[PDB]
Amino acid sequence: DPFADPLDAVLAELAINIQLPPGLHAKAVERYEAVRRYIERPGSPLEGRVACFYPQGSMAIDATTSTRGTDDEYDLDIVAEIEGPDLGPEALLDDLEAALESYPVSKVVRQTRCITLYYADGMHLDITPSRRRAPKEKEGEIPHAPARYVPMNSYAFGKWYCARTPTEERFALALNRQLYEQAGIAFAAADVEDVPPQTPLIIKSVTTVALQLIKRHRNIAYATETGRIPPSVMLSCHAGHAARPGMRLAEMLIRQARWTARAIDDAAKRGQLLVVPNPEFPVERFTDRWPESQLQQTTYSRHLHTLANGLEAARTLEDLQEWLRGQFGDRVVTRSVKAFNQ
Ligand SMILES: Nc1nc2c(ncn2[C@@H]2O[C@H](COP(=O)(O)OP(=O)(O)OP(=O)(O)O)[C@@H](O)[C@H]2O)c(=O)[nH]1
Ligand SMILES: [Mg+2]
Repeated sequence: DPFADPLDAVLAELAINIQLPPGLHAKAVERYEAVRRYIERPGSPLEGRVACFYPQGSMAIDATTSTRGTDDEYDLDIVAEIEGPDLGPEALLDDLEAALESYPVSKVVRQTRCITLYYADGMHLDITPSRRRAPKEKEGEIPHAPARYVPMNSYAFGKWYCARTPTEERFALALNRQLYEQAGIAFAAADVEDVPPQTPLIIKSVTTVALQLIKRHRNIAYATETGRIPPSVMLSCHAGHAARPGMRLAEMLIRQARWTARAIDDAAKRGQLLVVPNPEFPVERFTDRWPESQLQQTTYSRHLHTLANGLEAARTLEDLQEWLRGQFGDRVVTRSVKAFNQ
């Protein structure tokens, strides 16, 4: 039972408290499908020009957390694959921004590579337009606007990650029952095969839960950083590489922290920067924007060693709760320790 051991159990409670809550989780797909419907409407510049709409990033791998700087807002990443004449990356973003004009949300913000839709309830959407470039699903490019195209295959990365993280029945059933119970909902499933469709699995894998805690640790250590932060797709890639069936949560969290820290250390030893290719599309590097310098990567490695070393000292819990507050956030740790008390 993932709640039997005290350290594994408090980490599980922490992970439950950073998930996309069930009520919002149940709205996410319809939300982005409504965006697609809007940009496909008559008069839109992108009328007839949308090939497909798909989640990328955390939503593609059931890894969504509260967004950096907050405990109660969430960002979802959606790709709009666009067809027709290619007149450059800036014009592609221009078309997407124009198609999203007057969309009834709190605010629409044009970013360097995407258009952001901020929603009143705190679950936001980043819409990245893409151009398909090759037959493989879904090998192509995204705009950066000098303006340039950037190769990517986030679709195949998501599928690759999911293949490495098959649902772990005992773990998933236990953590989902608690996630839903905290939200006032009866999650009633004896087996992962016949979960009631009204209460689907949100949590599926110890590997992903550890990855969510890695991202939370990152979000706390860089909560107010306005510069570049360690990228989640690099962390998600390493989590996929580190995936091991049947591992306990603390053990896996230590393993993933040391995976990234040691990879950084080995590059730094050579005066080189961390390099992490897309397993499904090796010309794409998940390290193309980060790290920019030795200081950046070695700073993050030091944070990761501190996390791994403290969790390992705990395996070998009132002093631990204070240390956890510094690593994962005061309020979320307080809420989790309360649940573990009962
Ligand atoms: N190659 C590359 N892709 C990126 C980079 N940043 C974002 N992406 C792509 O955009 C997707 C969404 O980015 P993120 O929001 O940072 O990833 P995430 O897994 O959703 O992480 P969280 O939002 O922190 O939960 C990623 O899965 C990547 O496909 C980057 O620096 N390099
Ligand atoms: Mg994201």
